[PDB]
Amino acid sequence: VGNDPEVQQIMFDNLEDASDITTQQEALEFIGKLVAPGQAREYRLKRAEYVIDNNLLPHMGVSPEDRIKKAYYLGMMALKVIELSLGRRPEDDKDHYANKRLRLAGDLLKDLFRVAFSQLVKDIQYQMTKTYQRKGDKYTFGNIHRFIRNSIRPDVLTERIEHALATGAWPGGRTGVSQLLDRTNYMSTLSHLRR
Amino acid sequence: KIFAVRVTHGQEETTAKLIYSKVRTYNLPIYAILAPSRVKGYIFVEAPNKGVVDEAIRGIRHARGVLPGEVPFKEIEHFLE
Amino acid sequence: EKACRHCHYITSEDRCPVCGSRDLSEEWFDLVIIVDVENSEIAKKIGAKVPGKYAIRV
Amino acid sequence: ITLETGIRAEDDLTHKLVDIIRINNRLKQNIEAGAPQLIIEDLWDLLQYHVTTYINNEAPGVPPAKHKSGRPLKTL
Amino acid sequence: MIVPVRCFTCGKVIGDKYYEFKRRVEAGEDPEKVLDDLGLERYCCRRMLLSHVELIDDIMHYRVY
Amino acid sequence: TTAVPEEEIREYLMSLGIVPIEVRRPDPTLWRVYLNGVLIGTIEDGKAL
Amino acid sequence: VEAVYRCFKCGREVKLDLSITRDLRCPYCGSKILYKPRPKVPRRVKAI
Amino acid sequence: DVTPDDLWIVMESYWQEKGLVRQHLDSYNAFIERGLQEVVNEFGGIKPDIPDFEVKFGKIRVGEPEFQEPHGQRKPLYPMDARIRNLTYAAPLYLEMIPVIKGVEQDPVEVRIGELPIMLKSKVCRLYGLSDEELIKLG
Ligand SMILES: [Zn+2]
Ligand SMILES: [Zn+2]
Ligand SMILES: [Zn+2]
Repeated sequence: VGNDPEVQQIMFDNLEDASDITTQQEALEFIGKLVAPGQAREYRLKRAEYVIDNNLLPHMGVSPEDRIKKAYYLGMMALKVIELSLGRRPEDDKDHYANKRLRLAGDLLKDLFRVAFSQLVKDIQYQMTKTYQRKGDKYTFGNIHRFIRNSIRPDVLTERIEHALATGAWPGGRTGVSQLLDRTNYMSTLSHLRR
Repeated sequence: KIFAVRVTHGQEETTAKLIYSKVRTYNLPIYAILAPSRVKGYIFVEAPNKGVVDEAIRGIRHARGVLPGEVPFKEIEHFLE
Repeated sequence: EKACRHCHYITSEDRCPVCGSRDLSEEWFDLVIIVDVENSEIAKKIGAKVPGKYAIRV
Repeated sequence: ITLETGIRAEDDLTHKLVDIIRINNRLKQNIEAGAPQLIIEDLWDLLQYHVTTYINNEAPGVPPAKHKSGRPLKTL
Repeated sequence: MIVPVRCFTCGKVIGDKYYEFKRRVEAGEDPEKVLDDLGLERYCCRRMLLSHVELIDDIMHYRVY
Repeated sequence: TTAVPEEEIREYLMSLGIVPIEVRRPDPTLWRVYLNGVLIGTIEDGKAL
Repeated sequence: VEAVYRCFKCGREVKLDLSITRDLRCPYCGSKILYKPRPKVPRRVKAI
Repeated sequence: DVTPDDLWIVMESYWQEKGLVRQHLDSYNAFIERGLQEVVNEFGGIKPDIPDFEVKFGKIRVGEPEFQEPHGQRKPLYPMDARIRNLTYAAPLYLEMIPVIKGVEQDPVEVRIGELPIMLKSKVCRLYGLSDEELIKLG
């Protein structure tokens, strides 16, 4: 968390209040109780470790080895909170531009391609599983090229991308991102291209 | 310990094959699969517990969820005879 | 895909894997499969001994 | 509404009624067929959910039913 | 898209004087002296020649039959 | 702006004399260095950097 | 019902019967866009 | 010492060299160059539920703005053609499938995974790099 004497005093208070927990496994089981009530011990343990892996600051990674840097980031966040508590720093002022970032066409298109490609890979896997189940095995292994080629469904990707761009309804709840281009005159079109 | 899993109306037969192929990939401990035609959109899974069912039902198509509880074997004989 | 009139075992080929005869009724309206006979108690209930797929009332 | 493409655009209430009738028919068939208790309970809960969405699709504590396009249906 | 025939306000015909004005003003001659030479006293006419833009020449490239 | 590769920037910043955060704690005598919002190390002088 | 048309790109004479035509295209260039030419009857316009 | 007119002389060069829609063009070009490969690498590859079989992703690329004629074949497409015909100005996407059998790769196969709409006047668009007398002839 830090080295400041008041910071370490507050942390001593918090640690005294947190002497109930003993080891990491007890904390994992406690979170498992939090996330999966009524389930088996192992199930809660595993699915709470999953939450720790990929719901607590995923931008640090999702590997089980990423514990220490995530802990350091959380400690710095806590230090910021307590520093604000002591008046050592002012508010964030989120209206400031440093906290604002524009979502350009490329980033949004990347997100749309991500969701569409996820759907596409699910459909492809389903198709190959069906083909292996129903045709057989020697067919698929005899001609891998055909078995891969005639199982892709490009229309699944094309329809979703085209519909998302046309309607303006975006995956993740975003709406109105894509608008009809205004062509009344020169100024209207150019102004619409910069909004 | 028999469990019952809910599927879409018209693809229970295909979902049975999908489960039968899926069990090999990770070597799941599933003992048998029963999908009678007297129940629409429901299949029966033989598993030691709920967790293995949840793991084996993750990515298979047309499957929505597994009904909580363990259906007694005494209510099944007149389906498999 | 067919199923034997007697074995009730659904066959994906012309020859039944358990019976030599290619007799195949195909009337497997029901469908039951077993992964491991040694542990599945349904197979013990029906008396089957070979892993795979089976029918009931062909 | 007969859509300009020549395909009947059913009202939301009609679609919800179709779902309700389908669930009711499945429940009747399962009851007549001696289905397991858990299956009957699940079908009963599904019918209750369909009815409560048909009466009020914005009822607290339920996920609202959605159209084919993904929009929420409008009900009574 | 092409030079108007008469000044919108007074009605004097100035349709023939646009090209002459453009050429002489391009050559280097003072625009006010060129306008006074052409006889456009009232500024209502001078506005029409000074502010006009020739736009027929870039729409002719698209034909409709 | 458009993003440049992050790893090259991180390596360049590391080569300028930053010690990794894993090495020493954020002593108030030491400046903190953030790269796109994530702490990456600490330097003795910020203005020089 | 035979009628004349003008191609979009090359602007040349294309004579085709749309009612029975299945592959609408200019013969000279693969363009599928054609104009319907203006009729030759005189037309009256008020000079307002 | 410089004057505001001298600063204006420098200022107009910025618009002359960059334009007014750089925010869209640069972002789309960066997307086409790297984002597709990044998203493909994120998934890694297909893992079908088939014994001893797996598919690994390779490279991805964008072709040219085309259109698959129903009673015909693929032909070049232009923005004015697409506007009138109510088509979608898009280009096919090609992706490499690497079959993995017994944990061993072999010769890849390239398949078409779909069509990606093309931003006008981007580096993959047909109108890019053309002169005024060519744009005029293209409508
Ligand atoms: Zn047999
Ligand atoms: Zn005048
Ligand atoms: Zn032509």
